Amino acid sequence: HLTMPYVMPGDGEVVGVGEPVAIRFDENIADRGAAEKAIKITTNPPVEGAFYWLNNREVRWRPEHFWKPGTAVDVAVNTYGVDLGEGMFGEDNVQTHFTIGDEVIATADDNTKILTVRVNGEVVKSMPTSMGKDSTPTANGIYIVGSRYKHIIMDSSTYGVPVNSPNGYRTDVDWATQISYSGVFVHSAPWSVGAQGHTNTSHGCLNVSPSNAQWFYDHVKRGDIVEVVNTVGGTLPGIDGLGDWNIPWDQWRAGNAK
Ligand SMILES: N[C@@H](CCC[C@@H]([NH3+])C(=O)O)C(=O)O
Repeated sequence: HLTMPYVMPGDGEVVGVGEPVAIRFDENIADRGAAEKAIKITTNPPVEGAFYWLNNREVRWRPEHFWKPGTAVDVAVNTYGVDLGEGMFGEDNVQTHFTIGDEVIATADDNTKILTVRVNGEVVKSMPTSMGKDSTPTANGIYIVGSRYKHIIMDSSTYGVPVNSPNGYRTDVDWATQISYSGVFVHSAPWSVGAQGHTNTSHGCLNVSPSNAQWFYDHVKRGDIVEVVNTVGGTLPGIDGLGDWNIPWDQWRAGNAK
């Protein structure tokens, strides 16, 4: 009958300007209002934010706009002695302190097929890219940078698409930076270097050159932003896991505690 909370980012991490506070619980939360009341967030410099639930075990908190660089954030999840709904009580209290780094926003514009990385507003890299072809397009919107892998296999069956089917794949890639839980990454794609900057050929990922992918891996960090614009796709879902910023502020602020 006890629930354990887990908070991210990790204690002492430096994260980008898009990183939300995330609190996950190992059990479904019956009284979201009680959970929100138990979570205290302090920021310096102080900024307004609000809670929004991504599913039955995970709540997020962010400001209306991306964090200012240098912001220090303290999170206190005080669920000991708190009835989180239906007599499920917090197993413990949990705290985290984190800081915001430089503002790094990389914009991939399907009109030019270039992914341009800006650091505190200045262009530092312009990479030709090949995004999702028209039958398997990359969604537009704001994506938060998640984990980074020097090598991994992306397998479409993770996402309910059989590897044997027309949009299926089981693909080894180097220098892969995850930007959605729906399976978009920026990664090395030596097989699409001809097409990069000209033609979209992927199932949704942002293919770039091996040197550009390794540069991205080396220089972009969790919470940095990639914004995709002008593709033939829809918009990344606000509840993706890394698509929080696609939910308009008025809806986020209003919340869904019920
Ligand atoms: N394999 C393609 C893109 C990955 C597919 C992914 N975005 C998805 O959500 O289906 C490529 O990298 O060339």
